[PDB]
Amino acid sequence: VKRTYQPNKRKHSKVHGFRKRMSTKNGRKVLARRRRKGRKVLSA
Amino acid sequence: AIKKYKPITNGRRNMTSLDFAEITKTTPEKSLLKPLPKKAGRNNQGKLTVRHHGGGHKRQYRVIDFKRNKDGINAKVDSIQYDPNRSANIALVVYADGEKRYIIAPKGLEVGQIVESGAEADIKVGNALPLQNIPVGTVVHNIELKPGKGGQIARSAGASAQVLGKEGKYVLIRLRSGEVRMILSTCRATIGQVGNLQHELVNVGKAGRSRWKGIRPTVRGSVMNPNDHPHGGGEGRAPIGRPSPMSPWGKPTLGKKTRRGKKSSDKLIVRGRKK
Amino acid sequence: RDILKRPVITEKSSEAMAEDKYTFDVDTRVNKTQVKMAVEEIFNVKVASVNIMNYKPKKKRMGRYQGYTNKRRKAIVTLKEGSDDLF
RNA sequence: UGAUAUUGAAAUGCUUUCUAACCCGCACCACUUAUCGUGGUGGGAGACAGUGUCAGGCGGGCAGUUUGA
RNA sequence: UGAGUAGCGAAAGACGGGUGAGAAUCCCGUCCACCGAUUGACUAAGGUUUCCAGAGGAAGGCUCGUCCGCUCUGGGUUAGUCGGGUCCUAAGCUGAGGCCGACAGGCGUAGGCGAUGGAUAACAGGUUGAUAUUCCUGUACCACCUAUAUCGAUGGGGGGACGCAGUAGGAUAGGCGAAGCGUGCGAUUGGAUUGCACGUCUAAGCAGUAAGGAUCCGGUACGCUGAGCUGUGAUGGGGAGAAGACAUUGUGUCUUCGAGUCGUUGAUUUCACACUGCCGAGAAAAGCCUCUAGGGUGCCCGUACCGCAAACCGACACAGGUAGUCAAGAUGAGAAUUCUAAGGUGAGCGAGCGAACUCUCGUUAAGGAACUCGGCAAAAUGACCCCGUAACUUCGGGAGAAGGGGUGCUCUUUAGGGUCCCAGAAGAGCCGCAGUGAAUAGGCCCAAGCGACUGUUUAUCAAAAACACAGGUCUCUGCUAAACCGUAAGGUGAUGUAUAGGGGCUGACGCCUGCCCAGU
RNA sequence: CUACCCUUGGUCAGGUUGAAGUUCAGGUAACACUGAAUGGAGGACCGAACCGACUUACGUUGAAAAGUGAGCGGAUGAACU
Repeated sequence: VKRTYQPNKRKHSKVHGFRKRMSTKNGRKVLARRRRKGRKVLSA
Repeated sequence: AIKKYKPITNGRRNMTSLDFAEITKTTPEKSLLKPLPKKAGRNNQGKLTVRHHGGGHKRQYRVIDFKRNKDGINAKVDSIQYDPNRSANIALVVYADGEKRYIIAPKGLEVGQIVESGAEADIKVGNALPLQNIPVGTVVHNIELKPGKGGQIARSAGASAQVLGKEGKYVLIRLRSGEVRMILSTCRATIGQVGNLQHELVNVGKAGRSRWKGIRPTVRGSVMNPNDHPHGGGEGRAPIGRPSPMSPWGKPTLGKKTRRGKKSSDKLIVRGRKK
Repeated sequence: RDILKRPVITEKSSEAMAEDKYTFDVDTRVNKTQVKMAVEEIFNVKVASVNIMNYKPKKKRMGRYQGYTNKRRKAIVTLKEGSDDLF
């Protein structure tokens, strides 16, 4: 049975990485919203 | 010519193909081929904007010249070749200076022709003259619509359109559709009909043979759900059930004209069509 | 320069090859050219060659609070004349 | 689909003509061994189209709701 | 509480000797058993220290544990040539100027990023508990640097450079049976012309080789490149069935010494998109060549380990899923079937007893579908070689129709074929209940309904008489086409042009398609 | 994960049938008809890998949030990855 999560490094960093979030305008807001919370992992 | 396939199986049972007897080289000429990538009916937004397209066999665009703009240098036809992109064949022609080009092949050609501006070496198939030099009653093809732009009308296989009288600045052309319209008189045109007249008679045989030309299946709106297509739901096989047959996007699809093709050219079109 | 940090005195993979090869922990942003010239400038030898490999930070050192060690870079040098590059 | 602005010039409000406006997913040249673009020239069309404000009509293609005891 | 109840996750273990506080469960050993187109060997993702040695037994391990993928303490990843960067570019993303837009921003040119593809110099053997074209030994190759006519582009041209299917061939790897060496010559009746087991060896550098082909440049007209394979050496080198010598079972092991390698028979799925055929007409850019305008140096990342799995995705040490390379013997069409080789494995609860009942498996008197919604399920047919074979038909088919016969071993004679190997005729005879003696591999026929056919679908109650379909017909569309996304720019349609594109219905083929335009 | 699409790679023991065409013959003014070889087509036939999910038994605090056993369909293509 093929499950929903197949791990992959390139896709993970190319969709959810810092550069991808710091690229668009609602990704800078995600970082600005995760920094305020105090999260120790902003993007990965 | 037409090959009729023998019924060795269902699927090939009532099939038919072209003979390919006029095709000489059977190999594309390098340095005139530009790569073409398939778009599968998809917009720049990446969304399926035209239906039933997609898949097929990989091809390669042949840089053909519909302008036919040379100052009167000769050209001896080399070979007639297959072209996956159009219905008509093509012809590779070498000019007497050294330049090779691809022309759309008019029917009955191996001869050698001239890209003229008048009837000096007289009118005959392959010769491409401006319209004012072309006598009334010829059958020409590959007609420009605006000067120096390139041929746009009558480019398909077994296509043609004859020149009726003139009007001092325009000419009257009766297109293959059955329309009479006025064309500017400095617009080029080649002589003759376009070969490959048997392309219409082919029975493509099976459902996977139309599938590798690039086509995809067409569901019928009557077998859809009521939010997908205006025909849509019901119980059992149901009729149209409306005042008129609709398209998938809620417009009448049988009878209603949609001619916003232009307005500035309404004054140039003399007739309707007989299609 | 001091691009060399430490000698690496281990059991076999540093003493079974100390007939000619001498192993160091070096800085983590250096070449084998930098290390090949640094050894020759410090100890006054003729270094025949040098091999380098990186080690990832292990999470082995865990007390009440779990943590990682340092990433470290280890360089083996093969001499052509001289000796005594870790005592 | 009509009025009005962009919007002019003439001759027998409606007609016909001209050209500088406005337009050309037309050709050639220069930015530039890109032509997306800008400009400049020739041609095509021309006070029409396109666009703005106002008004009438069609409009289950889409929306919000109603459908008594 | 249910209750010491259900379960303890597919399967073969038995004994001997250790260690230890404690042994079915840990270590060593002999016998037995399982997989062997895979449970064996190698690698891409993905995990990310789980790999090794010395210690440990609180928790984890569906029991035990003296043990471990668990706890503690120390270690382990080595590159000029391997895979990526310092080379190229698909699709796509991004985009200086630029176009469009209440803002945010959307689109887009030059340019750029980017592999799953193209280019690109290294091979054998040895070694450790843990690396191995990386370290070491031997033998090589490439780029640049210093000593003792050439360079030609950011430009032109050639090449690079390609689909699918079919056989015919050359050679090789691997496979096997004799001879040649090296050890054995006996259990229980027998024999000694007997039983085993090994046969080579790389790159690079030289030879020769089936086959196969009017900018000095390109285009117009009027003996050449490359090419599997073999071979001399490289190689007095390396290795090896094993053989003789040394100390504590020297268990064993360091150590030097010295041995064969020959001819033959079938034959790739590896070695040519080569040649022939076909329609569906089968990437781009650089490296490269070309023409003109003009004695040393050699960097960064990965490398351990698991990788059909107890280490990845499934919450679990979970019968599921997971791309690619290799591919032995007997039998054979064969990567099928049964038994085995190389190599691995005995599955993390057992010992009894042999009740009812449930599950999986074998047999059954006489009859035979009587059961029941319904011959569901099971049984029956099944391999090869011969005869033989109906209505119907779109002339292809139906058809493996249906229905019958043969099949082991031994010995005789006896035209074949390849170059020891493969294929046959006939006759005589032996045996049993039985001869494709096991495993495996169609039940068939007579009529009707639907759909012409192959195909597809409700990921996890439906796979069909439904969808698709080739073919028919109507209709909009003259090119900035119509239609569609955005409803701006910009796009698909289409780098197409009415024998072309969008929409509606019907649905191979054969015979046909009536009447009515009130009304919408 | 799933549905289509784009680009660029990969896989499909074996064995059997025998379309077009060609070529020899023969037959004609001729075309062009009958026979024998050669050829090797096809959403072709049988059947492992591979991809499915038709019938049934088991299970149902499942080994597992869709599986297992036994059979079953396709298996050069409108394939599968």
